[PDB]
Amino acid sequence: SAEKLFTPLKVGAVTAPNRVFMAPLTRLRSIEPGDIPTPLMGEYYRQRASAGLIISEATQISAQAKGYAGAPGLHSPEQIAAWKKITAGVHAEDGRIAVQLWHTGRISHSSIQPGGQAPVSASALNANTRTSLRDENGNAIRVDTTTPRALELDEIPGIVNDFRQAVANAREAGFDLVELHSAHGYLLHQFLSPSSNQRTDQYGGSVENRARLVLEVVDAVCNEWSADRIGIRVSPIGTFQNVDNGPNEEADALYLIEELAKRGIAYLHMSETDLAGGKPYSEAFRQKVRERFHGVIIGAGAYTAEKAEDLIGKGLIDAVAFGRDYIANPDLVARLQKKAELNPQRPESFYGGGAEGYTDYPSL
Ligand SMILES: Cc1cc2nc3c(=O)[nH]c(=O)nc-3n(C[C@H](O)[C@H](O)[C@H](O)COP(=O)(O)O)c2cc1C
Ligand SMILES: C[C@]12C=CC(=O)C=C1CC[C@@H]1[C@@H]2C(=O)C[C@@]2(C)[C@H]1CC[C@]2(O)/C(O)=C/O
Repeated sequence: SAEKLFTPLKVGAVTAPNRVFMAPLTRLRSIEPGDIPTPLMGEYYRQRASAGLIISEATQISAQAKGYAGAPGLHSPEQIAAWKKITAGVHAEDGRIAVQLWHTGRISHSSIQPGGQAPVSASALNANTRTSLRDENGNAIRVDTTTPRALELDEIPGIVNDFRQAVANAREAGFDLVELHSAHGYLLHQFLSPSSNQRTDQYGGSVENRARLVLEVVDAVCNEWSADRIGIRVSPIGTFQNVDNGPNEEADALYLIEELAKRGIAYLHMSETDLAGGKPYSEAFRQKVRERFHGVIIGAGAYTAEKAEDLIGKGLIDAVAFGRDYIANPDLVARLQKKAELNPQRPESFYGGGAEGYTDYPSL
C-alpha cells in the first residue's frame, strides 16, 4: 500500500480516488470505415476502470486529424454513439475517463486523408518517420509519412474550431475531462517546435508565436465547456518522434506553462521521455514547473512506483500516468497496492489486431 499513491486527488471537475492514472495509449483497433470505437475497446477500458483516471487513446478531432489506420475519432455521430457506450461502461464501474484529442498533422499518410490528399502541418516538412496503416488483411503495417502542406493562415481558425467541436462532442459522449494532445510531435507540438515550424507569420518565430495556436485552442475549449474539464499533455523537454523543443526548451516550457496557468485548467500532463532514451528532469526544473501551475500535475514516462511516490512525496507532482504497465495489468492499482507481481508485456500486440494482447491480460 505504498504511501501516497492510493490517496484521493481533486482533478478539475472530478475526484480521483488514487494517483495511479492510465496514460493515453494508441492501440489501433477501431473499425474502418468510420474510425469507430468498438465493444471490444469498451471492454478493455471497463477492465481498467479502477484507475484514478483513465486517459483514452489519442482520438481524432476531425477526419483530417487522422494519421493512423485504426485510431478512433470523436467527430461523427457514429463515433459519438460508440464512445457513449464506452464512457458508460467505465462509469458503471465507478471510474473516470478523459478523452485525449489530437490532430496528427504531418505524422500521417495521404491514403488516409480526406480525398487522398497530403496532410497538413505548420510547414511543408516531412516528419521523417513511419506511421501505421492497415494492409489488405486489416493488419497494422509501418509506412513512411507523406510530406505535408503548410496550413494557410486562413485555415487556422478552422483547426481551432475542430478542437472546440470535438470537446463539445466529448461532453455529450459522457467523458469526464478532455486532454489536449500538445506533445509527441503531433500538430500542436509541430507549431510549438522551431524544428518543425518555419512560418513567417504570427504563428512562427518567437515562442509567443509558436505557442499561439495551442493557447488559442485552450481558450476555445475552456469557453466551449469549462476550464475545470480541460487537461493538456506536453513533452517540452527533449526530442520526440524527430521533433525537438528548440535551443531554449526550458525557458520556452516555462512560458507555455505560465500561460496555461492563466486559464485555470484542470491539469498539466508532462510526458518526460520518448520510448527511446531521454534526459531525466532535474528537481530544479520540476520546482520551476510546480511554482508556475496551480492545477494537478501528472508525470509520465517510464515511471516506477517508487519514483512516483518520491516525487509526489516531495510535492513536485500529484499523480503518475502509467502506459505499458496498464496495457498488461488491468488492475494495476490493486497490484501496486498489494505489491503483487505484474503480468509480462507482449509488445507485439500493442498495435492493431484484436482481443489477444488487449483484453487478454488477467486481473488478480
Ligand atoms: C503502445 C503505446 C501507445 C501510446 N499511445 C499514446 C497516445 O495515444 N498518446 C500519447 O500522448 N502518448 C502515447 N503513448 C505514450 C504513453 O502515454 C506513455 O507516456 C508511455 O507509454 C511511457 O510510459 P510507460 O513507460 O509507463 O509505458 C503510447 C505508448 C505506447 C507504448
Ligand atoms: C507511441 C507513439 C508515441 C507518441 C504518441 O503520442 C502515440 C504513439 C502511438 C503510435 C506510435 C508512436 C511511436 O513512438 C512511433 C510508432 C511506434 C507509433 C506506431 C508506429 C511508429 O510510428 C513507429 O513504428 C515508427 O517508428
